[PDB]
Amino acid sequence: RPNHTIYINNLNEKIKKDELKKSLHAIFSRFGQILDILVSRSLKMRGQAFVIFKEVSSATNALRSMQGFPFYDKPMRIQYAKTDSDIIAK
RNA sequence: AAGCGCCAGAACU
RNA sequence: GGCACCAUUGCACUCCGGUGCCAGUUGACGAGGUGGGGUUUAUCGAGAUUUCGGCGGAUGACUCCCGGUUGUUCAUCACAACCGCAAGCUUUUACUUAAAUCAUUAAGGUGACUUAGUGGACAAAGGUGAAAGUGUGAUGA
Ligand SMILES: N[C@@H]1[C@@H](O)[C@H](O)[C@@H](COP(=O)(O)O)O[C@@H]1O
Ligand SMILES: [Mg+2]
Ligand SMILES: [Mg+2]
Ligand SMILES: [Mg+2]
Ligand SMILES: [Mg+2]
Repeated sequence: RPNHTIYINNLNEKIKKDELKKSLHAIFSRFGQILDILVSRSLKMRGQAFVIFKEVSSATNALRSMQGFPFYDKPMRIQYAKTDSDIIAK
């Protein structure tokens, strides 16, 4: 079911936190207001990102339009996030 | 304006 | 913090795989101190994760040398203890802005941390200027 946060994986894990953040912002801010982008390079979480849209409608067009889009040489996979970001529940 | 300077170990990022 | 490799396709919201290599960062808080040669593990305390470990300095210490003080004028020689522009020993007296830690709040840095301000303390050694005692003989004016 649709969500404010879209889950992105298959991201190039050689890209550092700061850069991948901004690049993601560069690519995804046309869909709507991005509240935060969450990114970590740990064993569990590397190659993955959470983009938190203010409006779900924006998240939907994001997932739809950028699905499989080559980014740092790898086509990204995008999913509606399992749970809400706590910052969206708050 | 000399318990002062440096930084190869160590620890920390 | 960064890079290569190995491994990882992983659904999170206080960071969080391993190895190697590079980078960065921490690494002494003040007080005190220099005649020359030598030797050597270079004085005082405050603090308390490294103020540890390594390297390099260094005014210390001991000893030798040289030049001087005191041992009641004043030379000369030894003797006893000192001094390096000070100067026997006992033995009281004030002076010699401690600084950091600690607390606190700004700036910078991705970060480890860094710089600076603010607040209040608390030393020891050595030294310096007073004060009371108790330290030579030989020869010559
Ligand atoms: N004042 C100190 C000395 O007392 C100390 O001996 C010397 C070497 O210190 P360390 O051996 O700890 O490096 O440094 C300073 O000069
Ligand atoms: Mg210092
Ligand atoms: Mg000093
Ligand atoms: Mg040391
Ligand atoms: Mg040393």
